[PDB]
This record gives sequence, structure tokens and C-alpha cells, in this order.
Amino acid sequence: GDIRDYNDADMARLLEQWEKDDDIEEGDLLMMFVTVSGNPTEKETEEITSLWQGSLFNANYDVQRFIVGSDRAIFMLRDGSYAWEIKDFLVSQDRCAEVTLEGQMYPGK
Repeated sequence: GDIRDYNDADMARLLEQWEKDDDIEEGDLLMMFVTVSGNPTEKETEEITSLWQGSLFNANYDVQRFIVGSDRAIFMLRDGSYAWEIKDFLVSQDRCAEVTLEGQMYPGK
């Protein structure tokens, strides 16, 4: 055990907002968790996510990214067309990033 506390609690609270916004859009009251470092050293996630920003937001993708807990960087996709494309980019890396979807995953049933 270590850091998972922010994962469970803080991701729940963070995504709950996105849920409620999507609900507000529903008119009544894909996203990815990427384990990159697995190490609390924010510096790693800083460098790497910096690259990811300069890459993804350069080709203009309907996505947003939050860097909390160097274990996992979170990426919310409003468009899932390039989902496996961004994922591919993350796994295409030297150290390779570990990608998992929010809630449920279509692969790995």
C-alpha cells in the first residue's frame, strides 16, 4: 500500500465531477489512468507529461490532462477515435506507460 489512497479517493472525486458535467449535459442531476512512473517523484511525470502535452495538444486533440500523483497521469478524452492512437504512443515509449480505462475496459474482459 502507498499512493493508492489518492487513486481511489481523489480520482473518484475528480471523475465524479466529469460524471456530473456529462449528467448536466444529459439535462438532469473514454478516460484513461496512465501508470507512468509508479514513483512519487513528480519530476518524472513532469518531464514525460510535458512531452505528451507538446505531442497531443500539438496535433489538436479534444483531450484534457491532469498531473496528480506521479504514479498515474490522468487523461480525459472527449473523442475516442484516437484512443488507441494516444495509447499506442504511450506504450511506444522507451520505459513504456501502462494505460487503463476509467470504470470498465473493453479489452481484457
